[PDB]
Amino acid sequence: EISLSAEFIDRVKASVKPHWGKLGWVTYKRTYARWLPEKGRSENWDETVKRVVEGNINLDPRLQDSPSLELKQSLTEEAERLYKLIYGLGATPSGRNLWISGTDYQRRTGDSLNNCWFVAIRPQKYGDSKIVPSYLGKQEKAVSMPFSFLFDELMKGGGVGFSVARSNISQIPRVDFAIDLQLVVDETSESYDASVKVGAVGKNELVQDADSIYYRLPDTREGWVLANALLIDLHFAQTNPDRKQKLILDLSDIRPYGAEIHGFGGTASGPMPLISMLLDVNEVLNNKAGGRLTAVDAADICNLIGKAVVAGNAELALGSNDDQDFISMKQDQEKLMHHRWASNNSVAVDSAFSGYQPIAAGIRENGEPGIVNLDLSKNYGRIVDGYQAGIDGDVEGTNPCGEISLANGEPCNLFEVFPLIAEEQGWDLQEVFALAARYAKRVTFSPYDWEISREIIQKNRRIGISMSGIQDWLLTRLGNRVVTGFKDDFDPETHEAIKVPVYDKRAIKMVDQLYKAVVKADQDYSKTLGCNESIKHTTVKPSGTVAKLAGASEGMHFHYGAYLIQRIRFQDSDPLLPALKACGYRTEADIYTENTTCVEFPIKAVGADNPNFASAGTVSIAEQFATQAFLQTYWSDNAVSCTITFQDSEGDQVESLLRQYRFITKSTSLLPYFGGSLQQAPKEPIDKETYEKRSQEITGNVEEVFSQLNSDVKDLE
Repeated sequence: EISLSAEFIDRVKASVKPHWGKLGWVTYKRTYARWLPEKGRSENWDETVKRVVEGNINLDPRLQDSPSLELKQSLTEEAERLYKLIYGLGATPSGRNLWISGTDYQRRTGDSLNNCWFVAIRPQKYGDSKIVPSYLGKQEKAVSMPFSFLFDELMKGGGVGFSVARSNISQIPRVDFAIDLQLVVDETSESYDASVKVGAVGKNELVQDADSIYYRLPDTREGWVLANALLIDLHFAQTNPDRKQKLILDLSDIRPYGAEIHGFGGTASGPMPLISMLLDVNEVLNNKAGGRLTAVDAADICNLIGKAVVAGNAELALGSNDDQDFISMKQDQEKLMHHRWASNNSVAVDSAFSGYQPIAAGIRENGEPGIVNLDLSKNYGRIVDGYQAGIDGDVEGTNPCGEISLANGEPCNLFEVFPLIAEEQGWDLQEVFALAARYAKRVTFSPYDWEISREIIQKNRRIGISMSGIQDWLLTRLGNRVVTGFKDDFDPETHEAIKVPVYDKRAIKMVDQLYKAVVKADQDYSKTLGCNESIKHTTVKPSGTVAKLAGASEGMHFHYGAYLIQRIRFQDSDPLLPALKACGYRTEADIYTENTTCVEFPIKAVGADNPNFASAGTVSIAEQFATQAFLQTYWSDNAVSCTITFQDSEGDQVESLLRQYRFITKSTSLLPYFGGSLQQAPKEPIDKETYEKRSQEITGNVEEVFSQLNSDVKDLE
């Protein structure tokens, strides 16, 4: 087993200073630092990175076949470089990886290293997977399969994109039987009352007869999935020969709310959310008994499921562009508040499509729907590499953030690099992206629970090396924004006069070399391992949380402002508050949430004093489209995630721009530049003078003060 020595760590810590953003360390402490029962304290940065790096390196498949002494030392040195890179924050894996990589939970939980997936909502076989209904054969198709997949990955903390295109919904058979459902929660359970409140009946009130179908739920994630799978499959004759229409699900064993759970810092929700979900999911199905399920019904069930996972504390529905019922489903206020908020909805289009008029109207109202061009996604890598028939022919959708082109049951597999920071930390970018590629490649050899995922991954070995802090990197290195201006031109088909962007040709070369570096890295590593080369390699994700660790601009997004006071909200009991107060940070009771404290962090954006500096509120919608297009053309062979924000005075341009880029954009997400005016803004803009004054008030090092207090005060955490 490859590992890093204490001697090496201390050396890195001695020469490498983590490039924390003004909110970085704090964000790390309350987000990725796991609790150490042995030591009675949460992890320190160096420790987290150690287990993350070790957890990834030990995935290399060669280490499974009597690894040679040379092999193990080479991997050890690669791990040491990896540790130095991540520790310095010049690059990092996904937030999920930072939280679970190298942990006991990870090693005992399949799919634990991937945070997003895609699945088509059409009857499918469960195949030889960890979860398989008892009443189902392996190769036997079931209506519940896609829902079970989504339910499972969602409970494992991931996000799931799914397709309810008309083509899939039509594959779902007529709802043959309206099922009578009773949810039992024994009077003895510590969740009895609470459950009765949501519709469950005591063991006494239970009305049973010999013909009823009965299932005792094991107090496990699988128990939850199988119970919803049973409920669904009983509505269809194909998976219910006995025509039994009496189901009794017993959730007396489900652990109560607050109960300790494996794989999360949080606790259990109790069976209550599961009860409601099963009851509501049954209604949607019963309400169509003898009829047919629509995309709205299919999406509602997925939404109800997502809602049950969120519980009392992550989806993307992709449908047909002509399905008006689906497109309008989230506008129903009552149902939006009850569960349709669970997913963000988009429609599938192709380059031939031009019906953007109604789509634009929707977008100008609520920012929905989003768009996914399956045509371009299946026939293109980077747009510059031109049309390539079926290069990604198995693509059927994308993940919730929409940066990865995905096939049915396929997961996202990301790694984020911050070009500006890596360079400032003395790294050669070409080498950074190569380490990135290999990290991702290894994740593809981790344990996966679903057969369909194993197969597709074996064939694709897809990786998604993301580039973040893009605006900081370009403004600094170029002195201006990738889009230097616009020149006149005409639409390639309609000859319509339009404004095309002029890109800084310097940017093309720098991103192109990095792309080729990831491809070379993947080609060589694929040879060494003897597996398939990654079908795709790059993308852009606006990973907010991780970008905060390093204080980098998120994905390709622009900064909210040059100089700002950023407010971070903490529970009044949070261990970090005394340390922050001791360091000079200004605090105030939060007016939007009870028992919460706001802490003010003065922040200066890179290039704040550059006349080419652009704040998100001032960047034209036309320029945002051009910027996304640039990255999709010369960098990402997957997609480009970014929220294009516009002022109402720009709404007249939404339909026009969507049409203009119909031959380049794989997916689009627009949102009316809201804001209005918040009395206690999470991001308040200030002038340079105010920023300097405020930052001078902070003369204490929170990381050091926290450790000191933690030491002098017992049970601070």
